[PDB]
Amino acid sequence: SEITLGRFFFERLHQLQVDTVFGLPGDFNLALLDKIYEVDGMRWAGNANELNAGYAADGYARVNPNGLAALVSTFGVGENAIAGSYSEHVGIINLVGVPSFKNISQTSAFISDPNTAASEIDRCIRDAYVYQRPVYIGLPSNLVDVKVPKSLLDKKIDLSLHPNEPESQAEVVETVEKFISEASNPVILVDACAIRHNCLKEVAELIAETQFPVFTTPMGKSSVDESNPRFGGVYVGSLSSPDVKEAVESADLVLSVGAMLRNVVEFHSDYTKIRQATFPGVQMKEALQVLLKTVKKSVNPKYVPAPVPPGNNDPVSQEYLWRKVSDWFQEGDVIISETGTSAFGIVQSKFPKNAIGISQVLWGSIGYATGATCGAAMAAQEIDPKKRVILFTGDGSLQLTVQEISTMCKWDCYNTYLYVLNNDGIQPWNNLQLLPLFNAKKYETKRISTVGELNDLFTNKEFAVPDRIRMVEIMLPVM
Amino acid sequence: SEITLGRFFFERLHQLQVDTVFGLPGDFNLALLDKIYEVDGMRWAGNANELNAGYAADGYARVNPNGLAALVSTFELSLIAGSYSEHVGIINLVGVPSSQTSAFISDPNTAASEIDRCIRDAYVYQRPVYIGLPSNLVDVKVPKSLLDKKIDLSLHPNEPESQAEVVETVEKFISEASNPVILVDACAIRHNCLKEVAELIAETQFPVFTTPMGKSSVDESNPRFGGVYVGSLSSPDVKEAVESADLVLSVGAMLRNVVEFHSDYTKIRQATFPGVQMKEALQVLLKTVKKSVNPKYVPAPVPATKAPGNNDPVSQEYLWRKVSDWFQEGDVIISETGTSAFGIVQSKFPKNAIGISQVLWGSIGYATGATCGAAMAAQEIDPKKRVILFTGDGSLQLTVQEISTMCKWDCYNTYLYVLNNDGIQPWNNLQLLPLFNAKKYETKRISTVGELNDLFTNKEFAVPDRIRMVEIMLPVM
Repeated sequence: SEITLGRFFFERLHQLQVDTVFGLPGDFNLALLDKIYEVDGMRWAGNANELNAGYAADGYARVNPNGLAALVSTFGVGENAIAGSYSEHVGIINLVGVPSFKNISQTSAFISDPNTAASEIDRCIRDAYVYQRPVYIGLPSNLVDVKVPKSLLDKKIDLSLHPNEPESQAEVVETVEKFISEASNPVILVDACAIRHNCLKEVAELIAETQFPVFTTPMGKSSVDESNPRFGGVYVGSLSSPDVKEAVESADLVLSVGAMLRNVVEFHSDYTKIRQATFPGVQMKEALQVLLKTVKKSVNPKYVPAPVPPGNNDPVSQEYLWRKVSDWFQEGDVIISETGTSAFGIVQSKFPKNAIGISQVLWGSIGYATGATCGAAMAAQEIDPKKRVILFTGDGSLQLTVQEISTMCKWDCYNTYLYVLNNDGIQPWNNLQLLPLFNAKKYETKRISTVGELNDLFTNKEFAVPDRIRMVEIMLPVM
Repeated sequence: SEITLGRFFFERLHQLQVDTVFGLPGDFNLALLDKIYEVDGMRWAGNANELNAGYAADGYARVNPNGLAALVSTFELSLIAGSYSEHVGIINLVGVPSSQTSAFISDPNTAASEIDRCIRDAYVYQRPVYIGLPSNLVDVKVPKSLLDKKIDLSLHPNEPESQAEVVETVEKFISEASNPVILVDACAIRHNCLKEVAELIAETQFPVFTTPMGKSSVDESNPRFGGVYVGSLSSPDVKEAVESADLVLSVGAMLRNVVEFHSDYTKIRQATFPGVQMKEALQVLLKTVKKSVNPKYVPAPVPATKAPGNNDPVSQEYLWRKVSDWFQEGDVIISETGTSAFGIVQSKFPKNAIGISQVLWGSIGYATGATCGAAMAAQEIDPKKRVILFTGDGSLQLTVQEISTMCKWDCYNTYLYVLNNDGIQPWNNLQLLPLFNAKKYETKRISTVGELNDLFTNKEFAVPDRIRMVEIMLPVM
């Protein structure tokens, strides 16, 4: 009828669907790791080191329904994976084991008093979920085995947003709708925070009710079904295609949604911005819901919905890969991209419906995508066995966090595709040797030099089934 | 001629024989990494991540003549805690936007002097040293003539009184002592007190033992050497000889009548004499230590030194005893926390052997990381100098990328003995060297005594002409 404090933690993670814990086993948390095997459904990923585990945790959080992941660390050795998690808003629950970086984590919690310990853990899990940012939880070894009532688990953690103050909300939905009426050629622009703070149906509803052109950032790619006839591509300012650059920069009204950072309405998590006016406390989620109720009637200044944008033996070019990759993708696919050729190549690729984008371009922490893939893989397993997890990475980037491919093998992650873009770089490795070396129970490797080989692979129906873990090495020119 | 501040740093490292820089390239130090290729002889190791680079740097420092290694970081998280507690002089240069001693280089007048002071403190106190260098200052010109004035690395003399009081008191206990013993830990190796220890064994004829950490501090052929103390886990005969003693002369203990000689201080019973540095303390002790020895003292005998089916599987017992036959002078013997760290204890080390066994801090993956640094240091010192690693198959995985580093820099001096015991995810460990593309290599699995006995007697295998990995199969026990 009373449970250990250590167990309470893992039982809370289970309630919020976080059924994989990342980290490297270490002294002062070993007692805590025993608790995992008391909770039915939990598993210990067992990563090579902590840096890798943080990447893994991040990836896992981007695929978790609640946007949450659990990472265990230890004093000293145990602690950048969290520095780049914070700046890209991902709710990693950090539990540091301490004996018996307040900048790059939302709320610190030091569990000294076993009376308020449960409450302190709950406050941190809530803050992780709501604000979608990392959260440190200090737990001394002596306290991991302190009994607390099992009834504490029945009082489920409140994860509700504090309602927007009606006045500021009313003033924003009023003003925004005025600009919409004035707007000749409005556009919608969706960035990552739209994905993060769960505003994708809202964005879908907004595209329908306005019939405005919609574009995403690289970081906000997969926020919008790219088969939507209102989708007009990926804006990257100067580096955008001339036709996409035109459509966005021609607009007199931009409805920016979740912009991380003319008539510009920027919807943010904590606040809303209209031109140079800032309305602090106006959270986008509710703002957008209240907007959709009446947005239809605002958009009728006689607006006309605006229109929106190699030889089989020849070596596979960047251009040809990213266009033809579109044909192979399917609904629900986790598309992961590494900083480098992959991160900007994948931009031009067309994504399927309910696609999940994971491309650390903003923080650009080399090795992340391979690390992250391990987390996304394990999260997909727990969600939907048919859900495929595809990685595009340079051969170099792979090396830094290579051991997390062993983790994928250990947990029979038969949903993951490991596309390794080789371009002569570093120390060259026989990358196709990794899966058999790491002892994947079921696997397939394939080198691809020419267009013909690539076209076969994607049209191959048996290859498209996640029945085994695969690594496809794609040879590219030194350029 | 005026040179960049960034270059001055690497030129100073070169003077002190630190001809390899560890770290992962990052923004705010990229400008600094260009300077390395201006200095003739320097190379950028290029490690997989920073944690690994620190392990590498540590290993490198244990093989460097001056006990020094250079590590570059950027504004560094997962790092040096286990370097500090085991006294190793890692020079930490953190690249910042525009550990014993911290130095932030703000003023380009005292910058050179500040760098010199840090390099000196690393060397003298044998501990990590952070050096803040803002990006804007890495390209600040200074005279090349500054390099002609070599850094003073001379020790501050011990304050005579504390020194005199210690050598007095210690010698009183020695006179009273019935069965004294000597115990040598790592800091003896670190602060250059091995001839001192040799001199002390001669002049006293006392039994001498080392810690695991302090193994290779004493020539194990010395007839006064009585093995490796590990408290409760020591062999009963070694446990007896040390714990029976009424006086213990502990030398470099990192941490009855106990004299502990430490780097910054000396301890006699519960009395602490701060400022009494062991190096000079021991020199002053040796001058008069002979006459202090109890006249009644009979040199006490040294315990243990105790003692095979070719088809039978290789047992722990048999490996560590017969490994002794294969070892040679100058060999770097590295051991991982686990089966290796405590197994290697029983092994007999050759003359001028270098022991590297992080048992104290026990940071899993270290030994494989460290091996990469020791390897590169041995290359620069003596091409005949062999670097041997014993690690569990699991430990290897954590810092595996540093074997690719060994391959990249053609570390043909390193032997990678991988003790397999059925484990974690089992790997085909022998596949690593060919996957990492070692230009010259040899792999060998060893299941039975016969295969092992062949390997050690094999004359061509014993030459460091290629990088090797020997997988040794063991029972779960």
